[PDB]
Amino acid sequence: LSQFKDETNPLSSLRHKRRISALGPGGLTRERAGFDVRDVHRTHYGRICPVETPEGANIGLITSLAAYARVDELGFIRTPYRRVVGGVVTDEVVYMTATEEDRYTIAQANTPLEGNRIAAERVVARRKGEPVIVSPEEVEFMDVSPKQVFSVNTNLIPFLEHDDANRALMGSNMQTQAVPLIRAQAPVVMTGLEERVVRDSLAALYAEEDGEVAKVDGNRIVVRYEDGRLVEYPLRRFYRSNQGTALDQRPRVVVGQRVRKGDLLADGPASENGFLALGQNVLVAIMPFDGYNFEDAIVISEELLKRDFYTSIHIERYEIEARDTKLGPERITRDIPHLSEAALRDLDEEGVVRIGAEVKPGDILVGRTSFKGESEPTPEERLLRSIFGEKARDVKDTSLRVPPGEGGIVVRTVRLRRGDPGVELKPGVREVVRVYVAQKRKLQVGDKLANRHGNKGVVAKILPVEDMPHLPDGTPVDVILNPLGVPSRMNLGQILETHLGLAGYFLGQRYISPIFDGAKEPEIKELLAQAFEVYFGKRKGEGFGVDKREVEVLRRAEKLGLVTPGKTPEEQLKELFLQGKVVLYDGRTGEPIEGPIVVGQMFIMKLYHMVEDKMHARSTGPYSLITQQPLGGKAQFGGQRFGEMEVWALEAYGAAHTLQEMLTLKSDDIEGRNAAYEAIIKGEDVPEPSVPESFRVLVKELQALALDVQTLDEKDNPVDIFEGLASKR
Amino acid sequence: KKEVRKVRIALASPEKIRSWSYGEVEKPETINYRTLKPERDGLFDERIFGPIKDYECACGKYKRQRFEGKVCERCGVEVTKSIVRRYRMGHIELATPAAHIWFVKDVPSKIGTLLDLSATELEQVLYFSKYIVLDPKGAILNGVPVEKRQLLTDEEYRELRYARMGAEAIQQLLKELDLEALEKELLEEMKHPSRARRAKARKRLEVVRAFLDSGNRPEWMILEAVPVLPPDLRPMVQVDGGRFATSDLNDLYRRLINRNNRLKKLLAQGAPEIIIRNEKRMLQEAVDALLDNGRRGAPVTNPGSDRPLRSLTDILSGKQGRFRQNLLGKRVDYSGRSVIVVGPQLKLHQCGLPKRMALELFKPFLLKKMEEKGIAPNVKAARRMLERQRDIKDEVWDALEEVIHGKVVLLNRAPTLHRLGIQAFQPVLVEGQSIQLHPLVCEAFNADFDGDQMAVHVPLSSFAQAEARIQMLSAHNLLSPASGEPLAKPSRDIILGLYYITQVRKEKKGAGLEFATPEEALAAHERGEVALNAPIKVAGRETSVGRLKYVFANPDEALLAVAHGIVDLQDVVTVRYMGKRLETSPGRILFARIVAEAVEDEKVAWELIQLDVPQEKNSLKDLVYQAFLRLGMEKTARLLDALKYYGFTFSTTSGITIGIDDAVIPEEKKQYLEEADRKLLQIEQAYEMGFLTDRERYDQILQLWTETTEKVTQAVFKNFEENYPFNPLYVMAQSGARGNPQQIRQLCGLRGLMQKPSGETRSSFREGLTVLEYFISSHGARKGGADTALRTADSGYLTRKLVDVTHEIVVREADCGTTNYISVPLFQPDEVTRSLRLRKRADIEAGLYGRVLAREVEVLGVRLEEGRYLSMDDVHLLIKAAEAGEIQEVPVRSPLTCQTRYGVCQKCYGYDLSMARPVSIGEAVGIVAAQSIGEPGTQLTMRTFHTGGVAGAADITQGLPRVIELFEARRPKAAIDPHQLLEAKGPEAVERYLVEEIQKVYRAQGVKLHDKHIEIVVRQMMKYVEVTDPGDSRLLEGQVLEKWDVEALNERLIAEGKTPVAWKPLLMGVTKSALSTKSWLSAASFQNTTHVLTEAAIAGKKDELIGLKENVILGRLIPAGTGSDFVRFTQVVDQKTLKAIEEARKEAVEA
Amino acid sequence: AEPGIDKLFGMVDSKYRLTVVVAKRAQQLLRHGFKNTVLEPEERPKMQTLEGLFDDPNAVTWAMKELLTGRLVFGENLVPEDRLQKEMERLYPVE
DNA sequence: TCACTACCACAAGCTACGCGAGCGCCG
RNA sequence: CCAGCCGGCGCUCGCA
DNA sequence: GTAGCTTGTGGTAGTGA
Ligand SMILES: [Zn+2]
Ligand SMILES: [Zn+2]
Repeated sequence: LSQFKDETNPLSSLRHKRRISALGPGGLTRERAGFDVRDVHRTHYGRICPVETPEGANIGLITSLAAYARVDELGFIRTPYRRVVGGVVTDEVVYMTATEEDRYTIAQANTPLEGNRIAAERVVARRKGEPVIVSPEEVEFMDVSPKQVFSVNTNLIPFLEHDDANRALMGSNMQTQAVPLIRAQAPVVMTGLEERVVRDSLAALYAEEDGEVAKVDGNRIVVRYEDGRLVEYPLRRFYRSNQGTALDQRPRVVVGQRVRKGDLLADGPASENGFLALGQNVLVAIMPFDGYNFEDAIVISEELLKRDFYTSIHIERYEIEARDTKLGPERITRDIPHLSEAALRDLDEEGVVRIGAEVKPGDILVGRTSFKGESEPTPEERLLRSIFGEKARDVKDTSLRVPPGEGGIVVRTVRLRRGDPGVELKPGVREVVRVYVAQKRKLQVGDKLANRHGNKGVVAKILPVEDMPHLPDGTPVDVILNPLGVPSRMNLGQILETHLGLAGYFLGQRYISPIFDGAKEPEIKELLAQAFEVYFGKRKGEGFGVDKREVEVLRRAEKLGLVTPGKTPEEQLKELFLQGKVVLYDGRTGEPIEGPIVVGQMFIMKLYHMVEDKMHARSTGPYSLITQQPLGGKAQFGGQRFGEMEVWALEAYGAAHTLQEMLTLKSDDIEGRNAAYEAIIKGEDVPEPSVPESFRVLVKELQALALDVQTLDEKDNPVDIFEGLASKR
Repeated sequence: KKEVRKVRIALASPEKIRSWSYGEVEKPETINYRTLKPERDGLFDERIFGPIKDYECACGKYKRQRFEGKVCERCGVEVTKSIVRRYRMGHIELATPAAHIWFVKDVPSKIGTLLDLSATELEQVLYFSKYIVLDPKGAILNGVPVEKRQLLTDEEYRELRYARMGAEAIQQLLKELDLEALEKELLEEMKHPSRARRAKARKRLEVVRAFLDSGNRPEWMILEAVPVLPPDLRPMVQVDGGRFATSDLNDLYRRLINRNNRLKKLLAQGAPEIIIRNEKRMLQEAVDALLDNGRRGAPVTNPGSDRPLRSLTDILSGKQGRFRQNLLGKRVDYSGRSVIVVGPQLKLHQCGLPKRMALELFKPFLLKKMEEKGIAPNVKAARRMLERQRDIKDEVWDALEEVIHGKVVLLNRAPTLHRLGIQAFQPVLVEGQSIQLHPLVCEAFNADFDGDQMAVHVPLSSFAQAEARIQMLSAHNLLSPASGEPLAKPSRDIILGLYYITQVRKEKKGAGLEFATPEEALAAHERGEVALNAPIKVAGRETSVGRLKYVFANPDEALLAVAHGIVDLQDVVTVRYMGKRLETSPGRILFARIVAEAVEDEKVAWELIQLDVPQEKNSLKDLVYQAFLRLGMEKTARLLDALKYYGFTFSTTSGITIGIDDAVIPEEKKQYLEEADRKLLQIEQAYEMGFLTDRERYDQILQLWTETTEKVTQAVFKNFEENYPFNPLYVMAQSGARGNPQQIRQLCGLRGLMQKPSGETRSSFREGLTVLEYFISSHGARKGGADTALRTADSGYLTRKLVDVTHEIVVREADCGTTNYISVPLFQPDEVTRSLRLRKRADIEAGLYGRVLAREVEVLGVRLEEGRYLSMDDVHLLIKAAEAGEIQEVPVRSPLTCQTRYGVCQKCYGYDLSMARPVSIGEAVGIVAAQSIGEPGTQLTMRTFHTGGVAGAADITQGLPRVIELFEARRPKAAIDPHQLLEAKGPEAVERYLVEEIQKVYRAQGVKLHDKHIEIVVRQMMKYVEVTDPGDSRLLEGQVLEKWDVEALNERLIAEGKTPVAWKPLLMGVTKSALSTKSWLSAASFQNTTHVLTEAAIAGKKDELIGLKENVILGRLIPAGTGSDFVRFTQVVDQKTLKAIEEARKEAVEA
Repeated sequence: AEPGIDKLFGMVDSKYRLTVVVAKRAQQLLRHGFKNTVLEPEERPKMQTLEGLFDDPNAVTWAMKELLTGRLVFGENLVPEDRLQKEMERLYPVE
């Protein structure tokens, strides 16, 4: 039941903190029984978010709870409902138990009201998980707010009302995987909780009571409250999240500043201005390019990387120990026994790497030296030493190196010596060493991003702003989405965001659309009309009117039926601008793209690059003791699984030797893999496969069981698998 | 160095135990803490299992490879690696016998069945309890003469003295049994008495023969010596700080030593019966522990984790058992994986790969290449140079860039459903992380770009490198092994761009449209266009003004105006081609020219290029198909790469983007939602006075919203058809590109009305979908993700069975000469009353495409020779002819009737190899059919019933369930019972029902696969039959049919004495067909892995290795593919070596 | 794609057989030295850092081009099993 | 007659449950 | 040439 | 949990030494 804190981002940490599970002591629920349980039951109202659960084998069982849902005395998640006597509503509320809930007639909050008086006779209400249209007279209790039925996690999506529940989970789940960006900006559109989140979570730091500002260090901020008190508030400089993420608090206030009780002091890891901010709002073009935004493929502007827009600071806590072998305690020293001084530069401090140094895959992070043999010296390695320089330090190199993939800059180091001040030093362990290194994993092409709605995609190309699409006004887009991945998936909620974000750019402002009660289509056209004044009004006064390009498309647009023919292009454009689409020039050819293309400020996010992101490529390496199948982990990547699903595929094809190759020389065949390596090194042709181990070990298992498994030849007679290790004496 | 052609499971003789065994484990002394060395002769002593060190020994007399096969005169140690240890077994001399629980507790207790005692409870009763027996003779009484084989207790046995018991009791029994004697005894009991007692004797008789026949006699069933698994096998490691992990077998292997040793001391100390047994219970129980845990209670490791220590069974059977481990194979050395990202420029022939990865991959190939150049002196040197990323010189990148040459690799997607789930490409090194995949394959491996992760390997052997770039190279795998249909079909992206350009536009027709005749209609109606009255695309039949104003000579001519902004590609113009005055749009012709560009044969291009209509997914499907056919593989390839780029670039500029206003709402809904809401009250006010009831009020409301939803579905698409032919959301759905059909509106109904949690069933997504309206639909999207979840499990599982059975099925042949053909029906009887109808286009295509005629046929006027392979063009011919009324069925060769015992001929199968020409001999069809079947099975789309009244729309969909009940003989929930069907109409009939009764599904899901595959399978279900008139072996028996074609063929033909082998055809489910197969190598793989061998040991089964499953596990080259004896031997020669051997000939003339 | 893949196709009665051929051929080309060819003069395989494919880039790619010509011959049992490995090391030098 | 059971039915017993991937920790 | 990473728990993805 | 494959044995009408 208890797990690592998904501290991707304080929010991620906060949800990982609110989710409910099924599996457990075992007396409660087992794993293979759940069709009726995993169902989103009718009482799950305002108590359980029916969106929060994880997609996969373990679904419905694991699920975080609703907004206000709270446990009373004995685990009964009550949910609030305002009281109402007659046709009169109350500012009073009651947390009702699921049981007591069915007892009454509850109504939605969408319900019109004069402050305390209902407004419609035939108004909606829900009896016991049953939709019933009742009169204002039989009304006994109402929902507090639409937010109460979803999780905090889920309550964060703008136009959730226009998106499908299924892709909503993807939106909700993907939020727990966000990553703290150096530059964090709260969503161009919010629902109104991002403040609350950071507040209720301990992201940002708040002011206790009214007061004034004293010291504003990059490490500490001291204040003098109005009650004559003053405190020094230390700031978490740079700490390693359990997920290996950055944890800092960025002051945003100046010295000597009269502050209000509970005003943002320093921005938490991911708060723009005490507002939850993860990812940034980007200008985006909802159009298809060559193929770079294929099915869920995406296209980025080199312009975004220039202004370190999407950069993630990631911290991996590699770790190594100085074991005490009876062959001789593994020593820690800058002595790397065999080859260069070139690789001993950065390892300044005796054994220690200097902080603030650039580390690439393959470099030694920490030097370690144990002893060569198991217990005896070596006869072939003995004569070789004497030749060049018999006097060579017998200690072996078992030094922590930069695992292939990527390394960054060592920022912090920790070393625990003999005289334990007060630490639980495991037995045999002489001493330990932790190294924290981070890298501006610059949003590269391999990375993936997604909006709060569910659209998921991997960056296909990093176009130079030079030729990527640009507005009639020099300003170029940041990203280009593939429309295709939109009609199929059901979430017009994002289309409304790009549009609304559109206004905000030339209107320079943010907004807050509650869940079901947020903004509306007409209202949006309003602002657009107004934003069109910013875009073109400015363009008109700036000395010029329209381009021959803006008209070619206008011709095509009128023919389209997007614009009512017969209007002055000035008017036509406005009408087309209100449609959420504007004209865009190719930038590569500068020829406009026949047909207006909607665009907008879409708030999108970067997604977790597990060490599963940083690729795994293996040639040769470790194998399993029992099964002689290859594996990795620390340094050696670790092989990939072939699975039968795949076997069969090859089985479909006539890949006989290709299949032979896999089962053997490539995985289990010992003398095959061995001699194989020797073969390719020679540029020769692989010998013929010997018996795989998983097989040999298998027979013996069988033989261990009374079962006797014997190999046979053409004419039913013995053959020998065990090359000669089965015969006695 | 030969090849193992047969595997054999047989019981083990005590001596054979001694045989595999090296020394005897006699004490539970693993390893003593102070010394990480094996304690004593314990379970880890190296004598008993193997050299604790490489080639090295104990004290150190001999230490290298020079003397690998000699032992040290002082302490005995021959050495290879430590493998020897993980190889060698051990044996424990048990005090008093005990027996394998596998045979004792197997449903048909293989021991209680054989020995007639209460097949079940009595076993339990004395085996783990107290009851003694008498050996040969015992002259004195108890009340009745010596019980030659009956049992007595120690009490009326103790009295006597002044015999053996437990498992020591049945030990004697088995020995004194003269199989023969009792064989004669049951043969009689079987046929004479009635079914009651005759029935038992019968099943009871299989076990016996089993022993005798095979020889391997049954006396070994009891245990007195236990084989010890090598050491290395069950781990004994150093976790951390001092922690140690050891395979649980050791916790039980110790539980066992203690008691046996405890017993040797107990029996040698004093013998108080009570406690003697108390421990024999614990003994025999610990026995079962390591063999099988759970079959009887479950032993736990002391307080820390109440987890049943994994037993031998659990190790062999299961989803991740041992067979599970092997049958599927698990970890390559040269592998890798990373995220995917599109490669537009990428040609099918190649694929983009991050250098950095490559680096590690072709490490060896590179290394060698290093020394080859001046970059590195020696190997070790080259490695050190690469040990770090900042040590790399730019020159290295050249060498690597060099070793890869044309060398190619394979790409695997997440779920590997079919052969295309993996393909070979020409890696073109690249910077960064992600991996560039070509897009049209996205459909092959069901994969979109939303985070998709896949794998990759390298054809090391030049032999293995060969096949890859050859038969695995994607470019050569265009068609679908499922449907002769291509699988490189343009996708949602390209196609979108391709449709844009070729669509024709129609605008306004307010004034005259009949230029068809008037010349004043040419002048006047031409000035009206110049004006504002007549548009450029008016609905005039002879030619709208668009054609009149502009006329183009040469092709180029026309395109020059477009760019000049005089004409748009979607305009109806008039242009002349190589020989015709044609009236068509700029886009339609452009498409034509491009066609001619990719491939030079300009004339053969337009032959299949109907540029009448806007290019849709099927028209392109039909063209790609064509191309591949007419022109040839590689040439049809240079094509795909072309369309790709253009449908890509065409998409960019098309300027299509979804807008909120784009999702346009019909003005219509308000009226119809009103005309329907008014009828709801006519039916609700129906409720007040009892014209109806409860059941009927519910059904009529269902039909109201079932007919009204289909009504709003036509309207949105009709409006887009007449008013907005070019809507991003519309044009998207119509093109193969992207969209949904039942789904959009169906989706709307779903959000508006979704069924309740159980199943008992106003807003759009454009307009606010109300609060509750969103929670109601949640129940379904909730059930949908769960249903599909179990569906993937059953699909791979189903398919797992497909392979379990059709693996062995391959094309090793010479036209199976048995010409017993199947007749393919063209007309279907009952869809209403009694009527005759022409089956569907598709279905029929699916039944006859690329097949083999059993006999000649003269239809409409052409002569269809016997044996010819009919192409789709021919398959169409018949249609037109049946339409005529000259033909009703079709004599066709098929596997169901192919002769070839194990395998099928090239004639019984057909056309479609990945290519279109006849299938090449040595093709693993058993698999290809299995995949092409199991890949579609997962998605498991919607199933339900939808019924209307007056408009009258009834929809019919069903789930995998049936598919299951089908492949597995079963008794459907409500359906035609096969067992009865066969009885009624016989084989050729059931055969036919199955197949057709299985096709209905996919037909109902949009999926399109050929019947071949299914046949394959079903024939496999009917490869066994029962008996009725004996010859060699007794009647009632289920066995291999063809194998009977063998014995019968010889009982009449060769050896005289016509002993009619009256048999009875037997039906078996896919499951049960695999379960019981000749080879057990395949059977041991699935099910318990218990019974499988249990049965195959008794009978020293000589598993003739034919088939892949069995031969794969061995890691032996596949009996097929390249291992097909047909081709596995083939020599190549240069004309220079020919005359050479010819001279080895000319020199033979002596003196 | 690959040159005249269709040409080659029709040349065989069975696909999987084709594979066997080339393979055992490029195996020969390597083993007994790489000068064991039959079409090097004028037109021949080629690479581009320089034009050195002429020596030993991809064997199978060569066997392709050769096989695309009517030079070689393939039969179930054309020349006595072991008598072939003896006469192939006698006339081709490369090492 | 005497008598042994013979043969239908229903409860009761084991085996599946896609493919791959990573991350912290547990003895 | 020797080691931590056996297994597993729990968690995320791709394919709707 | 869920369906389902198979065995095994006890419960309710026959029938011949
Ligand atoms: Zn010695
Ligand atoms: Zn046949």
